Amino acid sequence: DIQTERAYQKQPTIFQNKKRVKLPRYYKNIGLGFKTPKEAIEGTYIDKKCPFTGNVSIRGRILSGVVTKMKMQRTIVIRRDYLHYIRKYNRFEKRHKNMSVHLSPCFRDVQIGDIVTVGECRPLSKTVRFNVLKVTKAAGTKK
Amino acid sequence: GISRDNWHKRRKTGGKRKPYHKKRKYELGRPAANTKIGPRRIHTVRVRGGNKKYRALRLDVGNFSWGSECCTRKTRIIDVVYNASNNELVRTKTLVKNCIVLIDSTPYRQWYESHYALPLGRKKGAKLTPEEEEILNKKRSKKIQKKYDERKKNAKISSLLEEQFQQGKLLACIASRPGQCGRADGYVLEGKELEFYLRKIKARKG
Amino acid sequence: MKLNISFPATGCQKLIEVDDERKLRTFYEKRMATEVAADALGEEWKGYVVRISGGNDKQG
Amino acid sequence: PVARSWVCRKTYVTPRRPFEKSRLDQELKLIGEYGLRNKREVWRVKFTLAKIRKAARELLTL
Amino acid sequence: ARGPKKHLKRVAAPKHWMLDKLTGVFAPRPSTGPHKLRECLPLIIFLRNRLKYALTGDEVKKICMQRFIKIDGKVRTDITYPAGFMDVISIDKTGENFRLIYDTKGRFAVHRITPEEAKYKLCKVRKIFVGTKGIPHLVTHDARTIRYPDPLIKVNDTIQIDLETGKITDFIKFDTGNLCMVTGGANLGRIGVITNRERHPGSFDVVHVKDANGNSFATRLSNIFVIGKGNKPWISLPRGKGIRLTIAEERDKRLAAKQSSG
RNA sequence: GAAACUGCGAAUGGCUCAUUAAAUCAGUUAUGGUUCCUUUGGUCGCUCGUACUUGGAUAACUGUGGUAAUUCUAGAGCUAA
RNA sequence: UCGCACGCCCGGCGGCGACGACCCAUUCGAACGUCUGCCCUAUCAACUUUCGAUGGUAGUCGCCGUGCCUACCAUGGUGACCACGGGUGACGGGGAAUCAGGGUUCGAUUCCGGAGAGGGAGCCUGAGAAACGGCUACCACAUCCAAGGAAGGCAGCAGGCG
Ligand SMILES: [Mg+2]
Ligand SMILES: [Mg+2]
Ligand SMILES: [Mg+2]
Ligand SMILES: [Mg+2]
Ligand SMILES: [Mg+2]
Ligand SMILES: [Mg+2]
Ligand SMILES: [Mg+2]
Ligand SMILES: [Mg+2]
Ligand SMILES: [Mg+2]
Ligand SMILES: [Mg+2]
Ligand SMILES: [Mg+2]
Repeated sequence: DIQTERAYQKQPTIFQNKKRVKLPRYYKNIGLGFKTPKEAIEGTYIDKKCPFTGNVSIRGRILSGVVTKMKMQRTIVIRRDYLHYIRKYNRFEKRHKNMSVHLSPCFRDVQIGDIVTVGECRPLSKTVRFNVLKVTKAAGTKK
Repeated sequence: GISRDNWHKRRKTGGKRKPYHKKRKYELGRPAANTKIGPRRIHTVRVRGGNKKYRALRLDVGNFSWGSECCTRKTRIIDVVYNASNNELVRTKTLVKNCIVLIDSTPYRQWYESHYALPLGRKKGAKLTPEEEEILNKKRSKKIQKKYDERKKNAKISSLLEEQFQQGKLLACIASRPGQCGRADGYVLEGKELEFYLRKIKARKG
Repeated sequence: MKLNISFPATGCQKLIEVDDERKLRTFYEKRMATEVAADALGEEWKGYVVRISGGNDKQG
Repeated sequence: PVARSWVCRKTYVTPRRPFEKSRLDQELKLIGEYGLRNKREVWRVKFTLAKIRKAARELLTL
Repeated sequence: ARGPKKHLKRVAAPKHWMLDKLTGVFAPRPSTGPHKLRECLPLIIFLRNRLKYALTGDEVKKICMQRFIKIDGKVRTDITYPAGFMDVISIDKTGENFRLIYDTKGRFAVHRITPEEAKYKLCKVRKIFVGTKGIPHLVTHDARTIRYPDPLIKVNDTIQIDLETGKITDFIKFDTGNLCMVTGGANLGRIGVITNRERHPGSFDVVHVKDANGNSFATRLSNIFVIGKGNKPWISLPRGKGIRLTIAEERDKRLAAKQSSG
């Protein structure tokens, strides 16, 4: 379950040792009409870099990419696609950018190949600057 | 000098970025504080913007909070027992943020016995002849004895904490950054966090 | 070795052209800012105690 | 950095073919009729004509 | 640049100062102050190039340090002081009071007013702060951080300030129907009623403004300065009254004026 | 009012294109992730425990000097913030 | 602390300014980031990686965010949509020249941003410098001398050599 690291993994704000005689979870809404998910409230994970249950603000840009690799832990790689217009030829090129985004463990079942909305935040690592804000499934793939 | 650069290291792709400028001053690093336990010695460092930082080097006392009953006291630090960062920071006794120290429980025992008038610690058989605990525990008026009686139903403590009080020293976790701010402030470990770190220290002993 | 001797209680100072090593062995090999008996440079000077307050080298 | 303009413009233009006989005869007739001193002062008036005419063409395309 | 820059080239100056290309390499760098670098008009530009009370910067210095000019009810003695929007620059010997508003174009205008109008001016509130003992603070566009304001005055409104006490008198809430000056952008100097408010979470919000003669136009909030309740301002408006009639209408109104004058 | 101490500037400007190929740079945004002399506006009896003004240096000044030589400086006396 | 006028209670209250300072806005900024964009080369097709490469955790440092650095774990990250490597007689851009429409070449250079003061490195002071008409060295070059030492940096304006 939880507490698999060296230090105690706890949400900083809520104080869990008030005397009695279950644990209250900290969550928020990130805004922009993004509805905070159900697993972020009934969840038992803690996360420093979760957009809903952590100390990150979603601010600036709102992008959307396509999940290609989910091998990094608590973060994944999305693949953005776009058509670039050269002006000599009146045509397009298919280019792409691979950015690494932080995938909170509230979005539980995510497979490769589904369009994911990400949101700009503070720089979370060397190459991570975006959190996953909502997930929609692929074409079909409801099985 | 010692620097904090994104330009000195490789790209996301693994390629080498060639530098276009020198080491600027604002991309600055400094040697670590490596704060030890001893009679206090704080150096000030001149900072960007004309500010100052207080590096502890030796640091004997710190302001620790007992969060369940809300009393923080200046308390002397005796040992560092755990560090999630590194074991050599336990070995060479080093105070950082989120390192786990032992502090003597005597000011918290004084506050608890002043507030509730019940013995805490106190391996029974010993009794203090200098009568200070006696005038602490006794001599209440009839109007205020029911006030202390109303308090002493909310005066029960955890058994792990009571073991640490009978030991005379309790576990705290530091939350201030002593190389940055100067202090060794922190909080007494309680409950699930407490038994988590007690399980870690027991696993370290073996 | 020129010697610039100053007396502060009268505030009067004078350079004296001592060139005698048997006069100067009493000031030799001592560290700065010590009080030395000055009877060696002259029989006329006796009971004068003097602080060695540092000078200038032969290259200035 | 100095405080001066550097905005300048050629007022004339040279023709593409340098020795076209009918162009030479037509320009010589014009400068002889109107008393001119060289051919840059007929080339500049033809160039100002060309700028006005291309402005007119660009407005007619609007 | 290893620090703060202190000059400004004549070419790189903001254009609504209307400084000539040829007479200088440098433009006067505005000192730091209650207005931004490109939003303000320097007092040397206000005296020398436009009023022509002075001829050169030395005469500007002499005017400014005989302690004559009194901007926002206080005398400033530096040549390059930033005098920005809605500022009251007063001259006591000529008895002449000037209020700084953009005209129909983007530039500032010499705008003579009365002393009864010069006793006050108007300010857009930028932010409401709460201070160190629960003390409400209101911050204007010219950094006038008067505290304990009226608790109905909120973020994007305007207030009227009596300058001698330096204190609020009345206010206009940012609401539809009120007049507004467009203090920035491409609509710089227009006057019209606020007809629509379009919210955008995250990005900047815009406002549709319908002028005196029907021509509506959109502008984001940061460039908008409300100037009075309803269809009437609380200040005196300049010549043109904030329309930006087209270039054809400007052309035939100057042509008919020259034809009628002769 | 020379000098000298103190405060401020000297990090702007001027020159050049060697480096540097998602780097610099352009448009666009964010700092809810920070620092900011100065300017302007706020606050500057909020604390509950010799002031009718406290201390002693030091430069300029004076007077001995050293060095082939420098915007090199030593020792002795004074005297302010 | 400093300067102008100098008053009024019955020794005490007083006007107008200067200077100085915790913090807060504001200004001039700065610095890190977000998205998109650049010339040639495959006789450059795999590169990065416990000597940080990609993340997670917890810290150190820094003004702050962040492998920036350290410890412990995970084995990732980019690439045929041209990565990586190499070249450039490559500072980028606003723009310039030629031009029907297309484009082609140039942009050392008066505006903006960058970088740099022979080469690299290190740092004091200061709000702001890794500053060079500031120091500290080392390399190269070079000035004076009594041979012990001292002083230097025109890719600023002139000018000289090459
Ligand atoms: Mg084409
Ligand atoms: Mg410069
Ligand atoms: Mg080259
Ligand atoms: Mg080059
Ligand atoms: Mg160029
Ligand atoms: Mg070149
Ligand atoms: Mg430099
Ligand atoms: Mg050279
Ligand atoms: Mg310089
Ligand atoms: Mg340097
Ligand atoms: Mg020089």
